Amino acid sequence: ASMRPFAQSFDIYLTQILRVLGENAIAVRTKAMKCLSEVVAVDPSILARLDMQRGVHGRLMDNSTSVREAAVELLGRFVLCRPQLAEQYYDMLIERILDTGISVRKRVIKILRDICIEQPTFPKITEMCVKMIRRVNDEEGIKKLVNET
DNA sequence: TTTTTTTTTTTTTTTTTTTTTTTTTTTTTTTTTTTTTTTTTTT
Repeated sequence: ASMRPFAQSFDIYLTQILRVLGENAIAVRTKAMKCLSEVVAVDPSILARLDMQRGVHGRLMDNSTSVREAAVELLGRFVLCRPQLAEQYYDMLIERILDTGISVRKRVIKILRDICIEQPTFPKITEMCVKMIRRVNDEEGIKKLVNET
């Protein structure tokens, strides 16, 4: 089988999915992001190819809250999985608290809570606590989440 | 009869897409007015 022209298809598949990410329908881009996130969380040493990098950055800055929360969910699961090597994505993550949705804020707060529980002695604990306390008055559901956390 | 994990069902939250609905002039109609037009009365 490893001689046959099927085992060397996975590469192709990624490329195909990444052609999709620039398109003009929201649901399709959301699903592309979720499927890519699942792929990434299976084989965590795939956030290396430069095209995937530029893809997830672009979609992190995208103009619709659905794909934004999808992208931040990918990045958060990747950070939680690999304990170290996250000091490079923390800045682009913690930029996203101020993101004018209610999805993205809740997702970033959940990811931050799991960080602050799982691997203490991380350097940026104080700033994380300051920002989460800062958002205590922002909304209602978010308020409940921060209060119980 | 009453407790527990696993599974099953409900329900709850939050976005995106469609849907009735309010408004915003524009035009039409109809009744009110009033000015002119028409019609006897009288000094």
